[PDB]
Amino acid sequence: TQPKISLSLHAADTTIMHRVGMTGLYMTLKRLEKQYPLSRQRGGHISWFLTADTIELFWEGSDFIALSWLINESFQLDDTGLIHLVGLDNDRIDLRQKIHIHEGICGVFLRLNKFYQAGEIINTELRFEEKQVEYQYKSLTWYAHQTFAEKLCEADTQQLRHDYIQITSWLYLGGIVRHARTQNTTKLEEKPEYALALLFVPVVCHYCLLHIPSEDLKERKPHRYLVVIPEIKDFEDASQRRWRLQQLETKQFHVSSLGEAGLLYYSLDDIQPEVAYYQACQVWLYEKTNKASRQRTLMSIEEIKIDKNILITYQQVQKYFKTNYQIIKYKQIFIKVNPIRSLIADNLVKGIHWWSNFWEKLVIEDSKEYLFNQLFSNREGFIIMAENSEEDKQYLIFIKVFQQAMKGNFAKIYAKTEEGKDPPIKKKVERLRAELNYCYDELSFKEYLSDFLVRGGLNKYFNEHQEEIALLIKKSPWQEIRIWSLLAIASYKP
Amino acid sequence: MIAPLILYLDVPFTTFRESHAREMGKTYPVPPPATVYGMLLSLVGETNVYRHCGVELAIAMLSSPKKSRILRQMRRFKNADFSHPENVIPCYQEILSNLKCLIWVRSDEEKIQPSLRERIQLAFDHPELVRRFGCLFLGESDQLIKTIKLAREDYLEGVRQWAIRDNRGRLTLPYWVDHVGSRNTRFLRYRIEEMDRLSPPDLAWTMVQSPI
Amino acid sequence: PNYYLYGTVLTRYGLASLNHDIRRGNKTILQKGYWNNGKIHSFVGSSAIRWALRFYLQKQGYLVNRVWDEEEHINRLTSEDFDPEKFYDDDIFGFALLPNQRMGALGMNMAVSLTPYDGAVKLGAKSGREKDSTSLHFTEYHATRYQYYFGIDATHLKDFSRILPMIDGIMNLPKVGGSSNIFNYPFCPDSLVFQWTNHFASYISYCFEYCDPKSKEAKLSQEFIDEVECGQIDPSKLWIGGTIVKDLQQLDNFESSPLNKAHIYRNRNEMIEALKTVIKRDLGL
Amino acid sequence: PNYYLYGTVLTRYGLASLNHDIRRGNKTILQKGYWNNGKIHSFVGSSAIRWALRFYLQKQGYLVNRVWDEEEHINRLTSEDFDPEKFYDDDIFGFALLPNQRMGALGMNMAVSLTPYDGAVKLGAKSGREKDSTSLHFTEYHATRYQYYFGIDATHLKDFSRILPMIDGIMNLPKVGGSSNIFNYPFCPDSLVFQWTNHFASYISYCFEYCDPKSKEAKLSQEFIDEVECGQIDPSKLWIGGTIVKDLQQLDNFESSPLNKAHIYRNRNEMIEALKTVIKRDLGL
Repeated sequence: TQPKISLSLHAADTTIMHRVGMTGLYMTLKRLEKQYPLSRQRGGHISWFLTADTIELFWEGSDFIALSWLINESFQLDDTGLIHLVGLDNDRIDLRQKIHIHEGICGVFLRLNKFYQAGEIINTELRFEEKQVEYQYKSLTWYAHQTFAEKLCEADTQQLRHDYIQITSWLYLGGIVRHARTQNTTKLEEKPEYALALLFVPVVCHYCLLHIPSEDLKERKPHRYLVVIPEIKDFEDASQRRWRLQQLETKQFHVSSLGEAGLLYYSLDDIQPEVAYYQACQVWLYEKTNKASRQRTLMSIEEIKIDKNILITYQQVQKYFKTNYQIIKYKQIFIKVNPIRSLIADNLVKGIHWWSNFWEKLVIEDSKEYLFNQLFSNREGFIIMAENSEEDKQYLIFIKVFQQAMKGNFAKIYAKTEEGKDPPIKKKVERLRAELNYCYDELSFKEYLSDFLVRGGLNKYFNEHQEEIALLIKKSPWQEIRIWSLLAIASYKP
Repeated sequence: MIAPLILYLDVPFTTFRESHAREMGKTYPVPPPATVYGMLLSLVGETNVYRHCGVELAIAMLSSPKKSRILRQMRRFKNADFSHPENVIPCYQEILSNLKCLIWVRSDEEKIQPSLRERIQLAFDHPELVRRFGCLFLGESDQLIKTIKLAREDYLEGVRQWAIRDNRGRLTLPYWVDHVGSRNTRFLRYRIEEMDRLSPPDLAWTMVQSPI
Repeated sequence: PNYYLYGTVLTRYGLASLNHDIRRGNKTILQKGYWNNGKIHSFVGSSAIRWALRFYLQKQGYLVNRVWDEEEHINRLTSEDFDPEKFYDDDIFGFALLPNQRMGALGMNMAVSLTPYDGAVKLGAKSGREKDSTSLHFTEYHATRYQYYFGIDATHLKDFSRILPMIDGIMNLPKVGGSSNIFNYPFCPDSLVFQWTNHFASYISYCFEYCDPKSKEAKLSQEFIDEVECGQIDPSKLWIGGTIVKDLQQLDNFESSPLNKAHIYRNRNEMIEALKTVIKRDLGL
Repeated sequence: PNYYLYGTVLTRYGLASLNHDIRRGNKTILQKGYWNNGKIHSFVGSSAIRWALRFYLQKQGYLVNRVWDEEEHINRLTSEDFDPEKFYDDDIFGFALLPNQRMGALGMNMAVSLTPYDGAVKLGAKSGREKDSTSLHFTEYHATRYQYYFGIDATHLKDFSRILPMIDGIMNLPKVGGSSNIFNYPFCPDSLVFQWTNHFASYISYCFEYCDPKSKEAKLSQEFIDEVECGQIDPSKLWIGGTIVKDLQQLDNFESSPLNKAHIYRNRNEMIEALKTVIKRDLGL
């Protein structure tokens, strides 16, 4: 029959949020036909025709009852008070991820209590490794999503309105009224179908928790919420992607950068070498302005465009570099994110070399060795990427030169070592690190480096690349040469 | 058919924060047709907005700018008292730096003489004759324009990034802006395609009309 | 007959942490963004300099509708119905309301550090045997020169005589909002590029450029000189003053270049007097 | 009117380690950053000199809201409510407890090192054969003259007579926070460039330069002298005293340059007395 509601991704007036709401409509109707395949089970005898990029609606009788049934079935609340969105497959989602998504949605969409009424704070002690950490969350009772149907349809005729409808920030993120004194007039307006899309946006977007590296996670529980909103190219592709991303563990969702969350949203995407892969998504950062802030405010929006090379590099980093340490304490499941992974990811998104300044972060900045230990755990990975770096070549040759020189020095010590006595190779290595760290200017450090190279003996590598290594020593700032010498000492493996 | 007038644009800082982004000063990558149309009206000293409906505008983006965020204690009309602290709110606004672009103006669809192209040309031949006010700016009032001059298609003799109307594009630029709310705002979906042409492809001629 | 006055002004070399942005528990990040060649430069908001000019106008007579209560650190408004014919601030910076509005007769871009920003910070632990929180603060600072560009339509002014106090204010800019307690950074001009023309477009927006990281030479950008030599941006309307005059006079062939026939003075006050005389003669003050 | 006092001060030559930043490993790095010519210079923070001025005001017997218990190494508040009318430190340095806040008359900048920092370090070790983890350590030091810039607003002072003790404190600055045990660096001035004008524009910020990259010479910068030549920065409002007076008097054609008709005194106390007399005459004290 004729469409009372018509929605197409190809429509010009739509924005990204309208498209993601359209995808939410697509998936919730898919889950509904999975739950209610037969027409008469569907309230108001609604009938949906779904295509790759079009969602098509027909029903019988007055609209009000039909959209009321649709809304009531779409958004629900379980006994525990957590959110229940039929678009997402709650059956195979565990309770921890349900708490995660519910907390996110009340923290970003239902930020205001004028739209929702909460229940009692429900605390449950979930068991991990013989530790019953008490998850404490505020249960809900009602929210404006369940009853937007009254605003969508006309009061007198119980039918969809034929004019623009004023919307609010809970429907469209970022759509606050700047001037409260002009609340009646300066309010965002939209057509009813786009209003329904803005109703159903929350299902598609995932939610992640951000941890400030400067802030000790022990002294600061995470409260910043990152909302990942993906650009829509096809309904089925987005649905499959979201259902795949449902599999991930909550400890993955805790990230240290917006780009990390964006890459995680596309981590489970299939890679096809014949198909040119390209995916785009938006990351919306929500954070309390101050300590006593009642509700979160949108503090950053950043676009991520991921191609094939960036994604495979990110998978390589994930493989080589260690995962998060799920520290668990008194109801305190802290998550230790590796800063390096994020640093690389950031540089990747920037398109700049991953090795922008790892050492700076690993040692200079990381005196505590929080990620320096990760360096120790992932030093090979660092080298791997450095190997990829062609410019590193010269420094790699210098690494081999210094390793040969220290091999010669250790051979000299072995010759000096008396029979029966244990040679202090560990003590000599510690002395090498201390002496290199002692060097305070270019002249002294170059003195020590040249003297050590001479004491090493005949070096094959320094003979083969005489001019290149000589020019590298002459040109490079002595701090850099010291850094790579320390890396050579740390990377020595006979 | 008379060659369409071409203007060279160079703005150090600009921000075309999108409409629905009222909580954040997050901006479009490209100047929207509505903002360009308004700036052209300001250049020709045309206060009325309905005078030059129908003019077709095409934008060629010479270099992709960088997006940067800045903090501002923007003032809002929340409380009746001006001195009340509720008026001042700290929020972030994104800016585009070193924006260089070329604009094609095709005023043949205009039904009122003289057309916008003729007015812009006459303004550029005789700067002293044109009477207007204010300082020419793109986006926010404080974001002045470094260089707007009459130029040919060969001014950079380089490679151009055009804004093309695509029904499956990413950007949603408005060509008519309703400042009060969002009723009369009209959107078109665009894309940035890297093509080596000195003349705009058809679609590029975004033609401004009243929302009715 | 429209008349405008555009100007690119470069400040001195000093240590500055002027504007800042939202902190991260530790560190008070000076806001920054990309610039020429993509290098990150520290910025100073346009509203900061407009606030500085408003404070200058209020500090020396020149009736202001938007008075700044120094004791309370708040902005009180004398007359809710803005009267640009009387108040200097409504005449220049304009106002907004729910008659209805008035576009400000002054537009200035945000100030830009002439040199790219490098990671620099300042430890800030407060003295005392007891070491509680709110200690070890970090203040990101920058040792560069700041260059900002402004433009005024003198015709749009309700009182044409109000251009001169703005000139004195820009010359004697009191203070851009910043950590004067830790980083007292003066904002008085050190080299000016003014142009008083009836043309709407002035191609002198950002002419001071040196890059060459961690340096203070601050040569005139090559593109500005090429634009001057081209034939446009008429040298007769140009006004060059400050320390850059020395480098211009040390340039080879400068005695024959078209830049020679531009109004050029080493002394800043002589520049200001000559420009003010020209403006007063042209506007009939 | 609106009188302000600006000055750039140079210290004597000696070994200084006054601003150790967050140390790494065993070496106590003193804070450093880039400056003129791109060479790393050592910085002493302005908060340290503000603390030194606070301590001077406390010691001389003035009220001072914040009392510093030397034996306890703790800071106490005489009254929880800041009263700039009664307390000198609240009047001058300002406050923010979080009325509530004051702008603060004294605005001071960082103390830069006139000579670039080579990287000299000093080893210290605990005596005795019994050696533990805390046995040996490295402390970074610098042999330099330090230079900082400050600016105060005479009108902004709640009591105008408070400008005299601050000048006396600057000329008699107590110890600036550092390591006095092993690097006792006196911060007493030995060459001043003071400006006391009604306009705000200041062109004396960091007007000192080194003759040789590693030397104790401390000649006046070329830019400052050239700007005095050109016509701005009126010599009648200039106040130069200290060791630089000898170098200025040994310059050629000094009797003809505008520097001749500026207030120059070999003895710093005489120049301070003259400037104090001028200030007391100007502000009716």
